Amino acid sequence: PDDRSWLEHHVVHQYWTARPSQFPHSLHLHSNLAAVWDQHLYSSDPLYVPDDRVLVTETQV
Amino acid sequence: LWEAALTYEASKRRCWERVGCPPGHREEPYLTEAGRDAFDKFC
Amino acid sequence: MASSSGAGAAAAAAAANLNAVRETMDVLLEISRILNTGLDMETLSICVRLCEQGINPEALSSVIKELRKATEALKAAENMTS
Amino acid sequence: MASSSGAGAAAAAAAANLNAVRETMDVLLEISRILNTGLDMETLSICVRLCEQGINPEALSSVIKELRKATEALKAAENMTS
Amino acid sequence: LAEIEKCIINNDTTITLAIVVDKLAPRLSQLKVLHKVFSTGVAEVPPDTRNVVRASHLLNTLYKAILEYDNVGEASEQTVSLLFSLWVETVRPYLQTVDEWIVHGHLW
Amino acid sequence: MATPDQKSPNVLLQNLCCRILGRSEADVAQQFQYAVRVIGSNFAPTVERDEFLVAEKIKKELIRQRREADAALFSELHRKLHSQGVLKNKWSILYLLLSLSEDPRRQPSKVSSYATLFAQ
Amino acid sequence: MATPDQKSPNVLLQNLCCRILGRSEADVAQQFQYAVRVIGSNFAPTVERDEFLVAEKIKKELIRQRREADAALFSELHRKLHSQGVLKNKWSILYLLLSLSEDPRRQPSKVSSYATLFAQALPRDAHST
Amino acid sequence: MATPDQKSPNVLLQNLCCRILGRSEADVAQQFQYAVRVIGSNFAPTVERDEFLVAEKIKKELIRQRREADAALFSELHRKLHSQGVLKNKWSILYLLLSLSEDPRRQPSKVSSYATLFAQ
Amino acid sequence: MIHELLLALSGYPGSIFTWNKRSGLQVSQDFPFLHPSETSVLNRLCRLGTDYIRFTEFIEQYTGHVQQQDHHPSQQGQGGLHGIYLRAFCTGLDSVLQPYRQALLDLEQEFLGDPHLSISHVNYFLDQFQLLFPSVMVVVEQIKSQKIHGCQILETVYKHSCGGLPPVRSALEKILAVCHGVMYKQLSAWM
Amino acid sequence: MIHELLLALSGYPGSIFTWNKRSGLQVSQDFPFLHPSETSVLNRLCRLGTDYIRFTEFIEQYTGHVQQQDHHPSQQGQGGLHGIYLRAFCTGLDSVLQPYRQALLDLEQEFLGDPHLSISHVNYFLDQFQLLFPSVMVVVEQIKSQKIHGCQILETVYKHSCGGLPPVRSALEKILAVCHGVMYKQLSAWM
Repeated sequence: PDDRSWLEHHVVHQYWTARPSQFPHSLHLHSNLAAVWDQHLYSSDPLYVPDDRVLVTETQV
Repeated sequence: LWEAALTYEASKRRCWERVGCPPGHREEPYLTEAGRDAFDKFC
Repeated sequence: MASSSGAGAAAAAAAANLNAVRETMDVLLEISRILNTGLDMETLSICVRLCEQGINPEALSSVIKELRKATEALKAAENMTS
Repeated sequence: MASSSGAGAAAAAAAANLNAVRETMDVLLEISRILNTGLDMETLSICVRLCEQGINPEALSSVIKELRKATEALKAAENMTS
Repeated sequence: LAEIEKCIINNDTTITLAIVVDKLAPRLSQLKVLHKVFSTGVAEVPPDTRNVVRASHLLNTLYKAILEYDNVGEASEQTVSLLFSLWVETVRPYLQTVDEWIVHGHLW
Repeated sequence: MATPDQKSPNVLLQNLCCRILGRSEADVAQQFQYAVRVIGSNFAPTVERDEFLVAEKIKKELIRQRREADAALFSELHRKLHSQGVLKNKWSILYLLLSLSEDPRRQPSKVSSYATLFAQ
Repeated sequence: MATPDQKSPNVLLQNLCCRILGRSEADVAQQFQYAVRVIGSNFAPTVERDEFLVAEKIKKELIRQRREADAALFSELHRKLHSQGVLKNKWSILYLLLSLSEDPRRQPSKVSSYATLFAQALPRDAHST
Repeated sequence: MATPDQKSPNVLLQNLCCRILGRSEADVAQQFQYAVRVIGSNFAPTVERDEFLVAEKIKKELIRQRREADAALFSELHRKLHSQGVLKNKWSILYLLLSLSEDPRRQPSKVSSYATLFAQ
Repeated sequence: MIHELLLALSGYPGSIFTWNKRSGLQVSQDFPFLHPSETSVLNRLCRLGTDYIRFTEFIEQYTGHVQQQDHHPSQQGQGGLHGIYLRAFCTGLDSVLQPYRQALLDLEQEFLGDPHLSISHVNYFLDQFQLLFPSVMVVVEQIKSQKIHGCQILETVYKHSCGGLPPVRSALEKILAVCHGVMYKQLSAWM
Repeated sequence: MIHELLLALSGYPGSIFTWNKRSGLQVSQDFPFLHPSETSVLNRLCRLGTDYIRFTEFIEQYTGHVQQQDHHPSQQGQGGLHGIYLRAFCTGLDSVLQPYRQALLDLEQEFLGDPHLSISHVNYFLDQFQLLFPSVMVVVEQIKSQKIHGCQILETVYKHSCGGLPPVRSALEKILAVCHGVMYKQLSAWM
């Protein structure tokens, strides 16, 4: 499974599987627009409960 | 040496999930499509 | 397994630096072309390395002008002898 | 006229949210009064935040009961020792 | 779609969703027109209609759609081609039945 | 992901201890620890995770306590809250409120001062 | 696979001469010697390491050539260059490029007058180099 | 005939903890300790030790979730499993499967982030 | 954010750019990552984006809907956009928006290329369309309000085609050329 | 897997694509390395493979066995598919799978040329056979179920030859031509 896991990490992440593939993305404002929007929303409404969002890749999408 | 290195080509693939180095990172297909060696590993 | 991640990232950083240098050199070449400087890629790269190597900008400019005059004189001599 | 659409909509949304929070707190207070829950506006807001964060109502009720019993015992002890 | 997937697989160039949408815009428009035409020709046909009646309604819908797309002009050229091919194919069984009746004198 | 500047669970638990005890957070440290322990304790699943079922249970409890007017008020407030859609966890809040409902006729069992004896 | 490293002035000058003259170093020995002699005693303490002056000079030259659009493009290129942290002596690079720049108008085939102005630049000599 | 090295239940449990957490076994040490504590604890007998009774209970539970098609499918799968005869402890596996069933209709009472405090 | 901005300009409203049926496309709220002057400039561009969105809505209204087979096709042109002239008008509008779509895609690609580009670069690049689109939107709204039908629509377009804006003049020339192609097809059939 | 998939389509079931006497060739289970949409595509391909496997089973059942010289050849026709028409039917089925085999070989060559190819290319390339095979399989299953015997099977094929699928029509024409060649040989002997 170790070689298979290494391939699975390198053959494109299981995000297409219901298993959450966390992928590294740039925190730049233009690149972290989802994260920046999450930060602004988190900052703006004290009644705002953050919904669970699945991060998907643009290529995957 | 800088000029020999200058003659290096790099991938035009960019993404809007990456901004600090948009030189591509090879999405690397998966579901069959990674080829015979990956299929053998899967088997 | 730990150690391999650093060398790969370093290599990627070096490649990105090379691509950035290439892009910068392309921009410089375009600037020269708009300015009609007449420098080629190899000559431009050599000049870039020389300036990066610490050549005095007044000295570098004078040397470049003298070298260009010498190259033009040599090309004129080659065309006159041909 | 172009520039105003973002801030004006943001302000209207904030005002609507404030009015909605006030209405929700009033409804919650009325429900608590009918149920004789004893919650105040500040306590109601704190409880709402806790519920929004996912606390189990059975767990929350057991925790509240234990905290209330400890608070009542501490007030009774302070009145008995004085 | 396969050509787009191949270009994605090569991964050499940044392909964005907007780029794909723009590439598919003519095909997406053709798909929308086809969807509307199909809905009118088939989906709008009541289920209990006789197969003959369903076919006749479809044929009349095809004729009217053909007129509409011919009036739509050059912008429908791909759609007009699609409709003409569709008409030829749909008449193929009908034209075959007509041919059999004319040649053999027997309506099969 | 709209995460309201929710002061940390520790601050909320400390504030709750201070509020319940009528002592400062520093004076409610044992009560704050108790609250943290209780919240950290594994609790059985709540009796009702259905907003409407919790509202109905609260109404039934109020009727059993001969608070029929309070039962109707609870049912109406629950209907209004459900239509309002302001609460994100209606089932949890409704279950909590039902569990916290008190019969005014049943004399609150005053936690004997004696509980303080074992703290020393 | 070349990593940037400081190479002796002789190697750079040899390669430069070879590419400029398009001949072997043996065929440019006299020119190489002359250039070496001139270059070998030339340090610029008087040059002000300020990109802004070079950019302004480039803009003025482009305007003189009726190339305001090209001046804007050059400004954008300079902005991009500043965005990249590859070059450290940008003032030197800009000065070299401007000095080696040849006017396409000199578009046309000549340039109207050369009334050099006192405008110029700074002398930096004020510092104890 | 060297029956594939089915690592002893302790090693299997460690691998399971690592797999469930998505961390290496070394990174799941607190979770591994919790698992070891649970496994060493005396567990009550399963509610049903009859393969057919357990299967019927599973079917009834699926029907209770308004999954009547799923209840029929469960009964059919149970019949097929009984006929296959591959499992030695049908009652235990059936009880486990019944215990692991989740109602899709019951809105998940989102486990407050506070539960993570005790995981360490 | 730039990708989100282009998506809003591409007709996908988001949390930053809200679409209002009455107001059109609008910035939904003040974002913490924008200076209020930057928010004002962005909304100023959002005015053009709103006009584009309204144009796209009109395009859907006049080309995206099936022509009702009302027995009298001449009256179909009045209430609903219908008629060969209506189809040509919608086609011309889509053709004129195609260059805008292309410019938006090029802008998206360029912004993906350089993370140091700002919204001011887009505002510069898109200003030509920020001037072009309002006049065509006014013309389309006038066409809708006057219920121009058949070749009488062509006459109105001709009157509008005589505008003074050279880019608007060229666009109206393209539209008029398409309408004249349709007219010439009808004339060919007649002759 | 693509080679494994073709082998399953070539009649070699594997761990992913299991052959079931009742279900035919089927994907054994959902695998974690495929998107559920990819799982659906795989299931469609396994449906095609199942149809191919069932066709191969029928081919073996009526052609794969040496003809037993049972003295009464007429009675062979009842229980087992038998008869010169039955042999012709099996031969036609094998000939129709021959073009399918050729297409599968071309797919194999393409996959050998490019290891990065995905299932979508195969699904595009194989869609013609994904449409062809179900209809021929239905026709063969109908022939088997109705116990069409002798030249009366030919009449059913003619009825089936009246199908609407041009490729199915052509395939049934080829099979009918082979059977008619045999029929004509018998008729020549008689005449």
